[PDB]
Amino acid sequence: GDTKHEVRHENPQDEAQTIVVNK
Amino acid sequence: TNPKEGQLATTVSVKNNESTTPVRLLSKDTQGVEVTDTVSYSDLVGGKVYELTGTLMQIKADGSTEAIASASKEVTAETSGKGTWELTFAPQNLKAGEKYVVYEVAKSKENLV
Repeated sequence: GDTKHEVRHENPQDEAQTIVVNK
Repeated sequence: TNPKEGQLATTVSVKNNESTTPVRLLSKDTQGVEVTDTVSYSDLVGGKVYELTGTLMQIKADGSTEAIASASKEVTAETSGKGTWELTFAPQNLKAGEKYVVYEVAKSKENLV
């Protein structure tokens, strides 16, 4: 091989990955 | 290894907050927040070492992001290629009425392609 194994999860709408601040 | 192989599922949590998907903070609970991100991974090359980088993004109303924090860790995939990693960000002051999202990238230490 000539390169690295790259797995990304970059979803700006993933609710599981989201913090919402009130006020 | 097939370059297309691999899945990361991520669940963000905040210390002493029970909410999830999404985490909800009162405006009063925004100073020095300890954000964890739980990385469920599958179809990684079993027993191989990865550079896991998480990025805490502020997501603006127009859908653009700005990175406010990042954490990187040398991890090892379970021999089955499925497992879990945890990542925690340095304490962060968050802003009232703002929305944040976590990205995750796993790169193998070795060249497996």
